[PDB]
Amino acid sequence: TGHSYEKYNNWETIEAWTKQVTSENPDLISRTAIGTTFLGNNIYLLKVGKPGPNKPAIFMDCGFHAREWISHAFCQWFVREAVLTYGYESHMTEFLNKLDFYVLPVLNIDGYIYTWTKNRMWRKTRSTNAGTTCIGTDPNRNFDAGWCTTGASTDPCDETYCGSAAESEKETKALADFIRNNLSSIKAYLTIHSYSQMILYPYSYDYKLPENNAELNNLAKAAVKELATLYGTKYTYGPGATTIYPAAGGSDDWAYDQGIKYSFTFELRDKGRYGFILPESQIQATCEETMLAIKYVTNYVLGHL
Ligand SMILES: N=C(N)Nc1cccc([C@@H](CS)C(=O)O)c1
Ligand SMILES: [Zn+2]
Repeated sequence: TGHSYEKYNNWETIEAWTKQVTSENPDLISRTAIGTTFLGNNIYLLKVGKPGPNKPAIFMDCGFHAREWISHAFCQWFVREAVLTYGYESHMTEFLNKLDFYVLPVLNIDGYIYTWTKNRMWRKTRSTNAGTTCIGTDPNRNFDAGWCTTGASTDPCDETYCGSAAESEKETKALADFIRNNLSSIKAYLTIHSYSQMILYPYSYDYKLPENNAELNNLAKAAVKELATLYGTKYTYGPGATTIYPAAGGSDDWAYDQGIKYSFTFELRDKGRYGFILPESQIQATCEETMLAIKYVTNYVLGHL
């Protein structure tokens, strides 16, 4: 163990922190398991906010992809910032009073442990595939959004394997189940990744645009403007297919298709110099600037209820 917000923490440490951060803030945090990974790890979810009746929520997950360590770190950073500024910073104070932040620290816990124990560049889950020795399904290719129709491979040996079927992975099915069971309160979906420095919105499984395309563009545009204030970090934004690439089975598209109108995929630092191996020395600056974008989007969603 040995948790730090300016260092990448292994799963043993992250799970301990989830337990500790909750015990330390009973007034603002409630911890919950929403399923288990292929290998027996508990998929924790933290409900951040001042408890109240029938509050709306914003759902944020991190750790979809094992090697994207900066995203895991961001979920942790966010949790601390939320509790230390509550009551001192008016926006965060109003956010926690009005809505609940569902923060899922790590979805792909199994693959995360693998980047720590054997392969730093692992991406997919660690599940078994019939008829092959090849391990893993790409979790952001396993959702029911034009599933496996483009930008996904049907071969288990490929890094973008779409799974045997949609929600084949316990992790994705568990995330999907949760979102389906709380659809009523969940107003926005935020999924944290790296790298590329981008804010994306639906659709990636198709070149069609969402109904609120222009609204999402204005918002993604405003958010990137916020993030840039701190250290001049430049992000690009736009619909997935044209901004990054057509890829089916993404959770952002899926959530949008559930009715969640504000759905964004965040690609954090770098642009490629360090890529997935972003120095721990950049954790704070990265998390700081990203906080401004997330809070910007939260304030918009909130003031649009
Ligand atoms: N539906 C999508 N494919 N969305 C999507 C948008 C931006 C980045 C990605 C990456 C994140 S590593 C990825 O999952 O490969 C996916
Ligand atoms: Zn990713």
